[PDB]
Amino acid sequence: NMVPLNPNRIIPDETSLFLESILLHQIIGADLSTIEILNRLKLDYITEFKFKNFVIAKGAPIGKSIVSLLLRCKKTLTLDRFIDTLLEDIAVLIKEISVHPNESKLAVPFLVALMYQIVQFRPSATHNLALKDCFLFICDLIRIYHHVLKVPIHVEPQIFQYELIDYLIISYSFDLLEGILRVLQSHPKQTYMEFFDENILKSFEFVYKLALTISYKPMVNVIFSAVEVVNIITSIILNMDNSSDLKSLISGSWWRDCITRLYALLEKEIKSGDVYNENVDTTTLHMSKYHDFFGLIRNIGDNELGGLISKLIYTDRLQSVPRVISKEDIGFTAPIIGYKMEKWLLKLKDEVLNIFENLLMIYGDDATIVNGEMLIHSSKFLSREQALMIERYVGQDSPNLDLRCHLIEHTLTIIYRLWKDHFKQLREEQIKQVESQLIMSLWRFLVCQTETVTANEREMRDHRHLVDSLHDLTIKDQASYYEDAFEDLPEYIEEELKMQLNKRTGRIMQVKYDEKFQEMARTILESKSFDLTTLEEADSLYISMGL
Amino acid sequence: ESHVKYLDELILAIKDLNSGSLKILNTLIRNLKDQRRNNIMKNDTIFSKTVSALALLLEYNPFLLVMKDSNGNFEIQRLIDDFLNISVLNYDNYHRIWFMRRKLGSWCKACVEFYGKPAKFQLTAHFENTMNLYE
Repeated sequence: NMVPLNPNRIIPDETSLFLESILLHQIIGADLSTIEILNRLKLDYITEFKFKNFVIAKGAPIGKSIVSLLLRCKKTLTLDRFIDTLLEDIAVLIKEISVHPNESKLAVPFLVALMYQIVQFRPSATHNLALKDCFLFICDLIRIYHHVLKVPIHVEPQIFQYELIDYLIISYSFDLLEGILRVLQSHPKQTYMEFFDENILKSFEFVYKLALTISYKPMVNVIFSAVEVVNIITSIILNMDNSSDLKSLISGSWWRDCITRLYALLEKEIKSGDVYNENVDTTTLHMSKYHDFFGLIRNIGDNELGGLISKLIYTDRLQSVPRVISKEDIGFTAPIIGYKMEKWLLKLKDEVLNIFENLLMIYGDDATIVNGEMLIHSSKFLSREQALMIERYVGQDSPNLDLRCHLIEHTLTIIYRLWKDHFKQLREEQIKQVESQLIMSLWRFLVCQTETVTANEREMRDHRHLVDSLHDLTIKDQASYYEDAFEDLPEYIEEELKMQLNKRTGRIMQVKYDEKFQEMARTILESKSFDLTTLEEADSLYISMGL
Repeated sequence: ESHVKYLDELILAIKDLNSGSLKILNTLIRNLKDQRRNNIMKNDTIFSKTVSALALLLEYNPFLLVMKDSNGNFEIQRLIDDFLNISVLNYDNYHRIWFMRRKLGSWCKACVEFYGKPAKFQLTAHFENTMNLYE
């Protein structure tokens, strides 16, 4: 009966497993113990360094001092104080190499990668004070690298001088902001407010202004990092029960100055056939030969520069300057990377409209941020992607069809909650300015009410055989790999598989939508919270399905 | 038995009293209070058909979750916790809990999307606090 015990409960220490992860730090393609990576970073110019005991000299590797710290800092510091000490010391390193334009900064990318293993190591263990300071020190490093702060849009001809140094460290540092604020998100819903400091939020407002660079070609690894940072802020918002305090800190100017460039994002195009192509900028998400790889969470796809991250440190010689990471020695077999990039930028557009629908939830009442300009742009998104899917993303047989479906249905949720309750911002300006989008967002789900489309088992299976072949091969990958009772079934599981897949590819077809969604576009018209259409216009759409 | 026809007539009456009454709430009460048994538990088929008919039901009834079930909240969470405890009756079955969580994502999530802060907060408090409760 009773639960049993153990003679020799051998628990590895939290900091024990910490040094595990830390010493064997590795980033995809950075083939190494990234601590060793660091061990391949000597800096001649700076022969004097010491913050919390950080001896460094001419042929004295950054990593030699990194291992120095890691080791004796284990017995000195605790879990979170170890974190903080790494953050601040290696941050002083971040700085004094960043403000040392004469040297090259191969340090900061993997230093920041170390910062990430730190950051990730636990949410609860990691402390918001340390996390606070890490972002502030990253902002100081960006100020020290004022020359190479952003990516100004032909001195750049396949030459990875600072492109594989400062710019690579920029992507790394941006992914660091992202994961920093993600572990802040994971910190419990009670103790954010100390993080909520307008120092933090102003510094971020600036870094966002530098990332979503509307006027200079914004590196898409960086774009992803910044939009994810915004998602993390909005999520910690939804979380801190005393959300009034955090919302007081976040200025309405902050809201606007961010969400407007989020509009300029959500309305830059997703075009696989040219994703990795630096052509029509301010629309096609380039991240092509110029610069593509992971960073610190991103599985950007191939991680082309990934193995080059290892190729950044000689891993065969002591290097004062980075080993060349070639910019277009890069990859390319078949655009499944472009397909997954479409899905990736589609999850980026999802994050955008997600925090949009999420602020529409919390700010349900009157809000200077629920202004209905939200209505305009978000409903534009809804109708626009609806059109793209039913017109071009049909037959295209991609996995990204599913994600565009997610986009449209979630912006439907957003504008619908806007419709149902939050007209107190709305006026006839926005009504007629975007009446077409809303009303047809409505009809698109209305006309689905036929239910005579499938009605059976011989047709939608073939429809998916036609277009949904991709996600069909993925449901087969599911039946084969990714779940458990796909063997000797109770005669309900496979049936559920086939109903779900059939309604799924229908949902790719903008037909046979979830009947909840059909109603949740019917009610905006028929429920008179706003009577969009007069009696001389409502029947004009009613005819298009019968009625 | 007596419930195979219950699910069949449930979907039949869902078709019948659809739209151009509302005793659908008594049926939702019955189909919340009519699954905590082991009498035919090994017949996952009938339970699946009845609970998935309930899935399509509340899919046709997000508004039922904005009726504010007397408890300091709406119908959404007094739905989903009874959901959860029927699941912990039937914990192991992988695809059962798979479609079962998907059904909650088509019911409780639909309620939050239909409403605003109120429904969202009601769901958040209970599940974040039950995460903390179990840990």
